[PDB]
Amino acid sequence: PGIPPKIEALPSDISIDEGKVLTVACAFTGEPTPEVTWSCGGRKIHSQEQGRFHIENTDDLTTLIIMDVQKQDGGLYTLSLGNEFGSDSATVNIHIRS
Amino acid sequence: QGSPPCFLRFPRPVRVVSGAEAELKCVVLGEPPPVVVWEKGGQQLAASERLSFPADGAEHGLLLTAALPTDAGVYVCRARNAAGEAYAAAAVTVLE
Repeated sequence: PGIPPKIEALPSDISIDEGKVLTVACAFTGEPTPEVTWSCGGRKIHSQEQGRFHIENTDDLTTLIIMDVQKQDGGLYTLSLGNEFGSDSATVNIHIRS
Repeated sequence: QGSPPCFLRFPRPVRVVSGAEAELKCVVLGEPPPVVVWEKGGQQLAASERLSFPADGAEHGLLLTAALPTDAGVYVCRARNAAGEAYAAAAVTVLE
C-alpha cells in the first residue's frame, strides 16, 4: 500500500556546547521510502557541508551529525520527507551554548 | 581522546494497550559511556514505582510498568559525554 511519509518523533529543542559534536536522529516511515531533506535557514544541508555536517539516511532513519559545532550553526532545523503519496515535516531548534 | 554519543539501537515508537507494560529501548555507545537522561515535554523524568530506567551497560530502557493514556506522547532521550551529545525522540501511543 502507498502511504505518505511520517516523521516519528523529533525533539523540539536540543543543545550542544560550542566545539563539541551534536547528533540528532529521527525515525520515519513511508511507502515508497521517502526522500529526506534536512535544512536550516531555508537551505538544504549537504553531507560534508562546511567540512562538519553529515547526514546518514537509511530506509527508516535519518541521522544528522554536526562536528565541531560553531555558534552560527544554531537555528531552527527542519526535517522534511516526501514521496508520491505525501509529505511531512518537523523542526528542531538547535541551541549552541551559550 | 574518546568519541561522542551515538545510537547503536534507536528508540522506536511503542503502541500499547492501556494497562500493559511498555518499554522504549535503545542502545547508546560512546567513550566515555554516555550518561543518558529521558525527559518528557521538556521536563526530566524521575524514577518511580511505575516508571523505571533499566540500564545495563550500553542497554538503556524507559520502562512503564502499566501504561496509562496520560503516558502517551513524545519522550526524548538525551545522551551526553565529554565529546558531545546525542538526541532521539520516541512516541508512546496508548490505546483503549
